Formats: sequence, C-alpha cells, structure tokens
Amino acid sequence: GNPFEGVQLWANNYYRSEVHTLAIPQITDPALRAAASAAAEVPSFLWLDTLDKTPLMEQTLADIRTANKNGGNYAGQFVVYDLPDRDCAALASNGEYSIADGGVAKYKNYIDTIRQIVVEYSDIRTLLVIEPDSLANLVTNLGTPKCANAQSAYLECINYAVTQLNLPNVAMYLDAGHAGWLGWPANLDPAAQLFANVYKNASSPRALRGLATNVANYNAWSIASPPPYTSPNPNYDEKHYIEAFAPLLRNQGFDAKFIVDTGRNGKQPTGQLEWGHWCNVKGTGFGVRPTANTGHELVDAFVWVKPGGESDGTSDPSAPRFDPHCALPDALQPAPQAGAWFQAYFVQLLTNANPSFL
Repeated sequence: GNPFEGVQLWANNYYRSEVHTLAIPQITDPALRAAASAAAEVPSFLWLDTLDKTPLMEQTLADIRTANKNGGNYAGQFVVYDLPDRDCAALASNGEYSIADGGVAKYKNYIDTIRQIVVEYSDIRTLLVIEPDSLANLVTNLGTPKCANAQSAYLECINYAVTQLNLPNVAMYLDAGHAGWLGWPANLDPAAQLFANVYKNASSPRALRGLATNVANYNAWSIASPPPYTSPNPNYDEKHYIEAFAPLLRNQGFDAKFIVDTGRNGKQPTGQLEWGHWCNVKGTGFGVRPTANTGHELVDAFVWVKPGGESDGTSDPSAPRFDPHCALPDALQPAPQAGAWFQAYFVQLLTNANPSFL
C-alpha cells in the first residue's frame, strides 16, 4: 500500500542544474564541491508553483519514462502549489492567481493541465504534495480577512485537485502544516474534522493516501528534549504531532498515512527564536535522506520536499512581495526572491547536514 515502497525516487534535473551551474562554480574547497555534487543526487520534489512550470513536470516525467524503459523504477515527486489567493494569512504571496480575477477558473485549468500530463504518463508512479500553506490556514487563521474570504475557493479547489488527480498512478499527500501549527492540542480536533471532510467530500479518493507535514519547515522528526521555542506544546516534533493527529483523522473516516519533509531538519535545535519564524532559518542542515524505511507504520516516507538552497523569500524590504519574516534576525540574509538560488543557504545546509556529506 505504501506508494514509496518498490520504487526509487527521481532526482530531477532542475535542482541538479541549479547545483552544477550556480552553486559548484562558487565553491573552491574540493571536499565541499564533492559534497555539493552528492547533494544534487538526493531526490527532492519539483515545485509546480506557476502554470509555466507545468512543462517542467512534463519534461521531468519524460526523463523518468526514458530512465524506466532502461530499467529504472523511478517515481516522480511534484508539489501542486497554485491556489488562487495563495498563502492567505501571509504578509506577502507570490501566487499568480486571484479569486476576485478569474482565480478559481485559472486553478481549474492548472489542475486540468496537470491531469493531462499525469494521464500522458500513466506508466509512471507520480507522488504529489497538494497545496502547502492552504488548508492549515482554515483551522487557525479564519480571523485573517483574506483567509475568511478564501474558504470557499480553497475548499472547492482542493476538492477539484484531489478528484481530478485521483488516477491509478498517483499518490497524493495534502499538506497539513507541522507540529507547531496544527500539533498544538487545541488545533488537533478541528484539523482532523477539516481534513477528514475534505477526504469524504471528495468521495474518499483511492489516490488520496494521506498528508504531508513539515513541508518547507525545520522540525525534528524525533528529538529527546523539546527545543525551547516549542514550549509549551507537548507535540514538539513531527513524530508526536503525527501520532496524535493520525488516529483522530482515522476516527473520522480518513485513514491517512504521512510523509515528512526532512530536507532542512538535520540540525536541532534550529536558530529559530520563535516557532512561527519560517523564512530562510539560520542554523539548519540537510536531514535524513529520502527513504520508505521509516520504522513507523504511520509514515510512508521521509522526503525532501522544499529544495535546499532555494530561497523562501527576499530580505530586501524595497523588493516586490517582501515578507518581513525574511528580514528577522533568525533568517539568513541577504536573501534573493522566493525560489531563487541562495548560495549561502545551500552552503549552510551542506555544512550542517546530518547525515553528513563531508
């Protein structure tokens, strides 16, 4: 049943080209250059954060089809991340579509385009994270006007995604935030009802395998001592969050299994001053390498979802779409625009990696 079992994970050429064309020519030390080349071979998700990235999904699946007709057993890894009024509680968003300006119809076309590409590659197992930073806002952030207004659109758009991508070669994991968002005990029951109702309102799609946690975040999977910025949450790591949340979803008829983003959680505690500081956090490392061998039946895989070295946001307050979280003193600076290559952050992650690359 675990879609990560029986397959390898494809390491995509987009990330490899950032490492090889942008990063390695800036590194003089031979050991760090070799470490960088190895990091580019660790398979991370490719983000489809605009419609103009959908050709990248098709090219990636064409590369996988060639590899698999030549003996590979690779699965593709993609993030679906283009809701209208995206990131409704954030101080800045890069989403291209607006609910008030045709955004729901534009989302429909974006999902329609992805469905035809996944059908075009119905021979290729396709592992999707659906919409980071979306439904979790409807549990805690309804007091933010943009999120109160976006409820209907987010729920209809997510229903369209999980129904239209319900294909025999797909496994989807809905983003469900992280322990410091939905793992607080007061958020668990409302979160479980919301996410189980999404599953049931979509007619319990076979491809909707479960939920993704820690995406673009830094929490430990398991740590013996709670980091101080987690107090007083008893669910201070992803393992305790998932162990508390999974049986509540199952109680409501969604027997969800999980994947956990371990791409930036290898150094613990992090440099965070507060748990809600998410941008370009200092003091982090690459974490556990992608695997289906998690030791935990709730957890299908540890994965690298956010790609290390791609910025979370610009720190220039005069730049477009500046988010003040990216200028906090626990955010590494200067940082380029979201998604752009951030060399000093890539070096940070490589040097602090656990397991090590050096």
